Amino acid sequence: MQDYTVHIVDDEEPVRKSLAFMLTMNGFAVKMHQSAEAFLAFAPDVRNGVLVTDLRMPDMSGVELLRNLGDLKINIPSIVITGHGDVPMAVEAMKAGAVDFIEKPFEDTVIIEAIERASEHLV
Repeated sequence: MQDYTVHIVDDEEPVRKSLAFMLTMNGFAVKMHQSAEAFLAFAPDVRNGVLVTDLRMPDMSGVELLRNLGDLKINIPSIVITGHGDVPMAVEAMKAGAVDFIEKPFEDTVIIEAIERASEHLV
């Protein structure tokens, strides 16, 4: 079995805990990052990790984080959680290289399947 870690970067405190705790209960290794900046600083140290973003403040959406990761010359399979009915965010996430986007609200089974799909991109 592959020992990978799901790295959750969520701006809204409560939502971050909700997703992380839910993944934790399903047996995933999970690490919560307090901010996009914190994750970027940690990114070069990531081995066998999948990234899940739920960034709402347009100051650094998941798309900008993906772009910044690209500049660091680091690739991490990423799922970008997008706003309910937000078409541009989803389109931009896929254009930026996300393995998939997930529009909110989502079922736990759906985000879990996306994360497993993204983990398949790890060597």
